[PDB]
Amino acid sequence: MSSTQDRSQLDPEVERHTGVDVEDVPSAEWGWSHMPIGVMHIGGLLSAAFLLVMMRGNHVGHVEDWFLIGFAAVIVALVGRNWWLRRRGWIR
Amino acid sequence: MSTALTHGLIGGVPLVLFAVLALIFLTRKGPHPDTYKMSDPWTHAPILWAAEEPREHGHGGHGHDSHGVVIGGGASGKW
Amino acid sequence: TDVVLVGAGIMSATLGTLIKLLEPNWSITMIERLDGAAAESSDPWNNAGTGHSALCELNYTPALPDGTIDISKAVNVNEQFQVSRQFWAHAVENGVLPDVRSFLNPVPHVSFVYGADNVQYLKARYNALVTNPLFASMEFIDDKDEFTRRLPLMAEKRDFSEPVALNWSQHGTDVDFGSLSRQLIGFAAGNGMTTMFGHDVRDLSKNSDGSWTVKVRNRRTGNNFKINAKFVFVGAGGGALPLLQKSGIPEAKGFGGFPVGGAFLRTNKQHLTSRHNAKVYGLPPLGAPPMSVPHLDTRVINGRQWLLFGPFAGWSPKFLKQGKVTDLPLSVKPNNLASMLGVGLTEVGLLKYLIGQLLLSEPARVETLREFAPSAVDSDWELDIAGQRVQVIRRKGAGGVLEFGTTVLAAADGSIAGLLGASPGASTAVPAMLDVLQRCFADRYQAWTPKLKEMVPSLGTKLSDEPKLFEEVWSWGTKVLKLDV
Amino acid sequence: SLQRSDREVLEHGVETGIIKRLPHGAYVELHQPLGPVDEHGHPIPLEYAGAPLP
Amino acid sequence: ELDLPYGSALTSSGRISAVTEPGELSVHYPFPTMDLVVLDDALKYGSRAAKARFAVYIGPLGADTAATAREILANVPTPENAVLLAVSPDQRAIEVVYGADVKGRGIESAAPLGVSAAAASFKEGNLIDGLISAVRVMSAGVSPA
Amino acid sequence: HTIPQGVWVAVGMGLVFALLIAYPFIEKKVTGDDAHHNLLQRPRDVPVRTAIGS
Ligand SMILES: CC(C)=CCC/C(C)=C/CC/C(C)=C/CC/C(C)=C/CC/C(C)=C\CC/C(C)=C/CC/C(C)=C/CC/C(C)=C/CC/C(C)=C/CC1=C(C)C(=O)c2ccccc2C1=O
Ligand SMILES: CC(C)=CCC/C(C)=C/CC/C(C)=C/CC/C(C)=C/CC/C(C)=C\CC/C(C)=C/CC/C(C)=C/CC/C(C)=C/CC/C(C)=C/CC1=C(C)C(=O)c2ccccc2C1=O
Ligand SMILES: CCCCCCCCCCCCCCCC(=O)O[C@H](COC(=O)CCCCCCC[C@@H](C)CCCCCCCCC)COP(=O)(O)O[C@H]1[C@H](O)[C@H](O)[C@H](O)[C@@H](O)[C@@H]1O
Ligand SMILES: CCCCCCCC/C=C\CCCCCCCC(=O)OC[C@H](COP(=O)(O)OCCN)OC(=O)CCCCCCCCCCCCCCC
Ligand SMILES: CCCCCCCC/C=C\CCCCCCCC(=O)OC[C@H](COP(=O)(O)OCCN)OC(=O)CCCCCCCCCCCCCCC
Repeated sequence: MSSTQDRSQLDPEVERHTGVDVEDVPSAEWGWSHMPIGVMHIGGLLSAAFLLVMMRGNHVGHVEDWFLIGFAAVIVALVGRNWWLRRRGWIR
Repeated sequence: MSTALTHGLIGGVPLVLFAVLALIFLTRKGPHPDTYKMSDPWTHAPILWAAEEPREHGHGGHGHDSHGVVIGGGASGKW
Repeated sequence: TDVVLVGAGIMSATLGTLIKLLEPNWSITMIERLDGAAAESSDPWNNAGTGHSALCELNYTPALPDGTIDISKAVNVNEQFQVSRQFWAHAVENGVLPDVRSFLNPVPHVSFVYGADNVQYLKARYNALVTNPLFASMEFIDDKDEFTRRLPLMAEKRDFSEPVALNWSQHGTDVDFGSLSRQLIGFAAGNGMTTMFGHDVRDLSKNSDGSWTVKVRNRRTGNNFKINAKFVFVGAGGGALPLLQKSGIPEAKGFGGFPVGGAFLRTNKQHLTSRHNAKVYGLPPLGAPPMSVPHLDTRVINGRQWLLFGPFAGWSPKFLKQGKVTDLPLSVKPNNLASMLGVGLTEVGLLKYLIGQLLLSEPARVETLREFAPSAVDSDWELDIAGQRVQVIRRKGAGGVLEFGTTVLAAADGSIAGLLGASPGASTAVPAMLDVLQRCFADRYQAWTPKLKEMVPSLGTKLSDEPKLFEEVWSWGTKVLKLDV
Repeated sequence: SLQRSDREVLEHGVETGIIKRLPHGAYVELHQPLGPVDEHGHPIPLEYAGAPLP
Repeated sequence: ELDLPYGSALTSSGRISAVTEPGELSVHYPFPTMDLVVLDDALKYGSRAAKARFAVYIGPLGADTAATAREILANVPTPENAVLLAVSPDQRAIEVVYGADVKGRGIESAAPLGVSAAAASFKEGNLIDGLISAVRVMSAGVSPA
Repeated sequence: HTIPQGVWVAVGMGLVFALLIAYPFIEKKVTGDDAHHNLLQRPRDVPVRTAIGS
């Protein structure tokens, strides 16, 4: 009871009509809420590529290369799953 | 004994058994009703589906009242 | 089926209705890749809706080297719009178009200029046009108080020490081609046209009997099937070029496509929309293509007033808004490669213009709007991505040239036609579909002529040369289309 | 999810101790609305205003 | 009044505590789970743009099809802004109805388009695909309030 | 010639500082918001920026 409701008029300025919606991100209008999926897909692919490329180096070790392979493989698998699901409309 | 034979056995017998059991079980008719054919009569009870898409005032049922059907058009078709 | 219509835009909607009125017993199948009608180039957000009567379009009235104004293009485009208007009036009276105000609205058409030389040009343009019956009601306005009264948004914070002028045409229109397409398709479907939404035409192959095998894919199920058609119309927007290339017809050989996107600034803020009630076209910037004339338009979309400013030129390798990034690369063929490479060498001015428009920030787009409305504030405007258009690349000698017109491509035997290009496009859908009917059904066209003249009383007559017939069809069409209300 | 928590607090009130309803064995957390309460028990949901909620 | 043929009982409150035999299901919808998921995806977020509750009624709507469509729309939770597409294959009939708030938003123009898509898909022989296509077309046509 | 591994870290530091200095302009170019903002926004209310900062 000892609390007063808040009235806020923040200055707005993309108009959010495209991208994310309040049902998905409740505070979409209040700040940057949408990162294009292409950005994250390409970022994951480049992270996997960097992990694979680190195999080429001055290390006589081999478990290091195998760890890089595994992490790059799971990253690529996640990116591929996301891309495939969004291509099919989030199915399976 | 026959290192290659043992490796192949441990790697294959599980696979062969999995294939056999999948053929036995995954190839059985499921409990999901078969898809309704257009030719067949519609036997299932009426199915009304709604989006639950927008916000509905408050979740509380009371206070909603019955403002009215307030129709807003129509359409028709015959396949 | 007797007829296949590929795409559910204004062209296929117009042709499907015309054929259905002429030949009620013909089987027509409309095939649309999207889940609804007019959801691409005919969508009200994907085009300017101008109801293109050549009233405001300064690029149709070039100054000649002697200082006279050539009006020939303006006259021809106005006559083509009057043909479309007559068909719409007949379609309203015959219950084909039951809701006139959802697709057609009275909105003044206005040419706007600033600076002394452009005011002199606009006065010379006025003097040339008003001699023709189709433009006789045009007004010339160079008075500040009259400018301020008619365009209060464009007058606010305007420096009038630089001279301004208008050509005002009171009897312009705004056209929702999306509503118009849906009504025409609705009529044709209610009369037994089959509609196939979510279905993509994959291939076109001519049969030994002269008919067409149309290869269709359901996009929801992935299933492929075939339809046999006596006639095929390819109204698929930018998707028409790849289908006409697949049909293997000689007439489609050597055609390339250049995809041009557009964007508009838009607003529905009542304090702006209540202060601007016209379609206002400026001069094209030096070296701008004829379709990139900046304009500030009143639009009526779903019964709501909007202002749209643009088009800003965009680029995408897609041939449709819901197209593929592979559309442009896959459109390159050994027989059109020379034409496509030639355009980069022949159209350097256009390429420079397109690059400049692509580099514009959102504030820089609102800065171009301040040339029309000096009081414009950035936060009142949002960017909307318009329709994708494919400009035709035709072979010219060793190179290619861009065609900015609407090109009706028909096979020599009339068994297939398709539409390529960009403007005036939707406003001339009726005369373009009459050209399709004449070229593709020459054996029937003479028998259809009486019924075509019932739909378009001026069919085969120049309205410029017949002022009485113009006034009759104008008065009838005004009343029936409610354009006096 | 913090946004979702804020919205749930806005539309249902703050959470409190559980109460067993008189006639039947329903359990209800016995929330406390942060704004005007409808004629019945459930409150009128408030709109997020960019400020922390109790 | 009578509960389900077996195992369902009215509880202390209004809710009916129902049971199903161990081997069988509850929904019993005669459609694949994946196609039901696709239709739900449509109705849920492909209609979010419309901001109008999109509803589908596969049941049989007999007698005056229009009026039965009107009252099944009335049965929708928020008929004020709702668009109900009803298909009766026992009668090979489609009927679309709209709420008063859903007016002038392109819904009326989209009505023939959605019905045509549904009819085309049905004559092809896919009830669910036609329902999805109609929902997509109508949602694209309808503009948010 | 030789390009030792030190240049990699030097360029990395250069990129770190350039991005840190130019973030507000990067953020405004990306999102599009040039409105005069005097009211802060809770980090939860801006998921993408709080995610990037995290
Ligand atoms: C960092 C940020 C908000 C970035 C915004 C995005 C942006 C514009 C990035 C541009 C540049 C790039 C490429 C950045 C990525 C890497 C990076 C940040 C490089 C520059 C590094 C730099 C000069 C400054 C980063 C400073 C920063 C905000 C650090 C986190 C500090 C905060 C707020 C901590 C929470 C406050 C708090 C109660 C702390 C005490 C609790 C503890 C112990 C936290 C953990 C902890 C910390 C944080 C230590 O620093 C540390 C150092 C040495 C030994 C141990 C610790 C340790 O245990
Ligand atoms: C994309 C987009 C929208 C962009 C927005 C546009 C934008 C950038 C707008 C902002 C405009 C800007 C930034 C304007 C300039 C502002 C400015 C400098 C104002 C003057 C400030 C003032 C009053 C006095 C000057 C203060 C000052 C020194 C400022 C610069 C601070 C910086 C960036 C220092 C970087 C130092 C540095 C590492 C330079 C590289 C040179 C190298 C490699 C030296 C070698 C080197 C040395 C010497 C080490 O000590 C060292 C120690 C540990 C690890 C490695 C190294 C190392 O590699
Ligand atoms: C900030 C920390 C969080 C990091 C997040 C990133 C998570 C990804 C971690 C990647 C792990 C990579 C591990 C592999 C690395 C690798 O390649 O090296 C190997 C060593 O393998 C290993 O143990 C692998 C151990 C992996 C466990 C990783 C645990 C993650 C922890 C750190 C997470 C907790 C974080 C706490 C957060 C605290 C918050 C603070 C606020 C071999 O060395 P070596 O020893 O020479 O082996 C020789 C033989 O090979 C050779 O035959 C034989 O002859 C011998 O010579 C033998 O020596
Ligand atoms: C689930 C997987 C389950 C995998 C579990 C396997 C665990 C067994 C590992 C070690 C056992 C102790 C042996 C210790 C000695 C190593 C054996 C050997 O000698 O194998 C031959 C060469 C090196 O020859 P080197 O003479 O060692 O000398 C070298 C330079 N002088 O490596 C090879 O090709 C063969 C590769 C040998 C080990 C590599 C394992 C690393 C990580 C695997 C994937 C991580 C995935 C991360 C996912 C995010
Ligand atoms: C530790 C972590 C590393 C440190 C992290 C700090 C560095 C800054 C962080 C992230 C930058 C990338 C952000 C994501 C950029 C988004 C890309 C896009 O696809 O553009 C979409 C936008 C929305 O437009 P919308 O009308 O809302 O339409 C919705 C469409 N779905 O468009 C635009 O206005 C903008 C287009 C061009 C943006 C260019 C931004 C980068 C400039 C160069 C600076 C270097 C960047 C370094 C990257 C690490």
